Amino acid sequence: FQGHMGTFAERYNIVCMLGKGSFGEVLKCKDRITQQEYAVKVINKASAKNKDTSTILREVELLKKLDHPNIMKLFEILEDSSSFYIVGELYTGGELFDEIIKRKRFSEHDAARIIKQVFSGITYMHKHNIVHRDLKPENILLESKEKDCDIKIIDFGLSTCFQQNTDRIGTAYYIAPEVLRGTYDEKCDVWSAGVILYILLSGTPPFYGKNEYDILKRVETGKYAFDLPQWRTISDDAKDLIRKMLTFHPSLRITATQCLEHPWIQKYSSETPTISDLPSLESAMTNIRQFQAEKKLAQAALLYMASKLTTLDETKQLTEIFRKLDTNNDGMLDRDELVRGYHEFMRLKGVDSNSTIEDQIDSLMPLLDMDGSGSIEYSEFIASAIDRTILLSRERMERAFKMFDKDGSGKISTKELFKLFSQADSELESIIEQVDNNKDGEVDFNEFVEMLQNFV
Ligand SMILES: CS(=O)(=O)c1cccc(Nc2ncc3cc(-c4ccc(Cl)cc4Cl)c(=O)n(CCO)c3n2)c1
Ligand SMILES: [Ca+2]
Ligand SMILES: [Ca+2]
Ligand SMILES: [Ca+2]
Ligand SMILES: [Cl-]
Ligand SMILES: [Mg+2]
Repeated sequence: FQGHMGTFAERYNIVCMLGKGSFGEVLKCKDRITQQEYAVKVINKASAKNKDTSTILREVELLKKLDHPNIMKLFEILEDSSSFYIVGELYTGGELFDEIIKRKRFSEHDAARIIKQVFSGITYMHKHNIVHRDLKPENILLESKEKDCDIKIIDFGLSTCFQQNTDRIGTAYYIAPEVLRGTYDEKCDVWSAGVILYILLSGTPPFYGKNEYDILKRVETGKYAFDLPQWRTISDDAKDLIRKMLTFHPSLRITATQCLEHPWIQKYSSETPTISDLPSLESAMTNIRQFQAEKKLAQAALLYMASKLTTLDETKQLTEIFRKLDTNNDGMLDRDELVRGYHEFMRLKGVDSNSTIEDQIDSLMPLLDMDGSGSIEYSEFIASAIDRTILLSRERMERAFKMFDKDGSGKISTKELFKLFSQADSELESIIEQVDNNKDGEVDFNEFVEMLQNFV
């Protein structure tokens, strides 16, 4: 039956080639059922593999678990006899490098918006023991052509698994001196972010040169200056941050967390909700109450399809709200950020906050935090703040069904567990017997749809 199913070719349809990037070619594919468009990375196995396939799929699964508004999202890892297909989210805003050429320089307010996002993502990777090792504006992408949309760190984590064959001069600006000597610790990323921040505020690399040689000579010494005329107008806080990031010795260099919490970042990045946000903000809270009222099985099903099958355009309204609720700018919503946001929501309507808000969130946190990470990441937030009618469109339920049905036509009780277990991690077969009108014992597509609509 599967003899002619293609795994990757079964689900996706290649549309065009975007480019050729180090490890492999990068294509724009399109889901055949849902019509959503993604970016896939095709990497020839025989030519690129340093390790075995079991080890590779282990690393890429770890990457599929990274949920941060400023880190690339990988949906799945397919495979055929010749290549690995790494399906990920498509970003259409271009490289930050192009944004630097257009604007040529950034006010401290704008540069703090961009760099705050690079710090939050880099902090997330480091906590998950991931080092970019090649952080530069060419590997940061704006998610859209909207004005102040998020940036996205891409192209990382593949070094241990694959081999790269290759604009090398561009990379020389951002390497740390210890890389010239063979070290690639977490601190090398902080350095790169510091060179980026220097470039945002002046338009000149701190270690400059027309060729690869001269640049590397200035990097080795680690000497830079604020001598350009345009630095006379730039604040002392900014310079103190750049100096801390470009400390020669990694042991004395500050961390990504220290970059994010630096005062300069707090001064120019205090985004907060306004009266205009009230419509979308109230829709999120109402759907979050409906979330906790639903059962554990229903909540896990909504999280599976909110994290595996949605796209950012559908959640553009909720992306802005999530950003405004993220006071510490670490990319996640802790308990305190939910209570304060729910309180401001009251003050903007004109209602007194005085079941209390604090005791509501206390009960709501275990339900939304289905991974137990201590905070609500973006996927869990949209799973609860989104209109369920959106999540359960027909085309999106078709894909869900085919994901679990190995073989054809029928979903076993065992095969069905994959949906709920992937999210909640907590054996109720009641919904199975209720969803099976034909007494078949397995759930075809129409019984599958009826089951999901009850969860709404
Ligand atoms: C090429 S392009 O023509 O410049 C061009 C035009 C217009 C848009 C894009 N967008 C884009 N969106 C997502 C991605 C994801 C990856 C990627 C890397 C490593 C792993 Cl493990 C998984 C993934 Cl999915 C990627 O490599 N690239 C290519 C570099 O940008 C990606 N590009 C690109
Ligand atoms: Ca460059
Ligand atoms: Ca937070
Ligand atoms: Ca969580
Ligand atoms: Cl100095
Ligand atoms: Mg049946």
